[PDB]
Amino acid sequence: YELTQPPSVSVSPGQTASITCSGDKLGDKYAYWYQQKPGQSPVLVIYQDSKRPSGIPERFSGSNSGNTATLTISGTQAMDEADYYCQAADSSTAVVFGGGTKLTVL
Amino acid sequence: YELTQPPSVSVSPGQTASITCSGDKLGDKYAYWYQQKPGQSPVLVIYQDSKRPSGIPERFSGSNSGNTATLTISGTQAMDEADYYCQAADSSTAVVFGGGTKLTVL
Repeated sequence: YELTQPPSVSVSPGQTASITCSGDKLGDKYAYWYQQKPGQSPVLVIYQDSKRPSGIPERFSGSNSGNTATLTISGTQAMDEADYYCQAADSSTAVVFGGGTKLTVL
Repeated sequence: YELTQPPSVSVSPGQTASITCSGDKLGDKYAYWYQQKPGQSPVLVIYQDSKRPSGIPERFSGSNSGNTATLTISGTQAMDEADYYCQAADSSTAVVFGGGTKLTVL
């Protein structure tokens, strides 16, 4: 992992969860965020810093400034529990990866 | 209580720590960050989202977007161990406050 993420984030149902991702000059790369439930297909939730793919709710938002990219999830529910991974792209590349954050909804 | 921060963040010396601060439409306000060691004066480390007072190490940076403001400390030192509190100002309405994050180095 060349990108740093908190190992874990915990929130109560309905609270907003935020997950950070840091690296040197991360802001000059596009951040991508994946929701990964063990044994299931990864889901891209945010791309190019702040863009939501079709089918991803306005609940999910992202930004990338300076050395830190942040994914925010409002109105967290149980089905948001997963590992979240950031990656930074630019090309001519290559993708650098974060270590993952376990999100628990208590 | 108005803004939400993680209860704690733990890092090893030299590692990057980030602390989040969330609230509805927080991104439309100015975020301010205070470092507070018990029994000492609070120290303003970041103001107006990303601005750094003189005397504050360049290791400290911040940003604010959507519903989340983020304080980042690169190359964390034992001296940085403290409680960190976010606040948000409308420069027209009353400040709203976060509940504080304990940063432990080690």
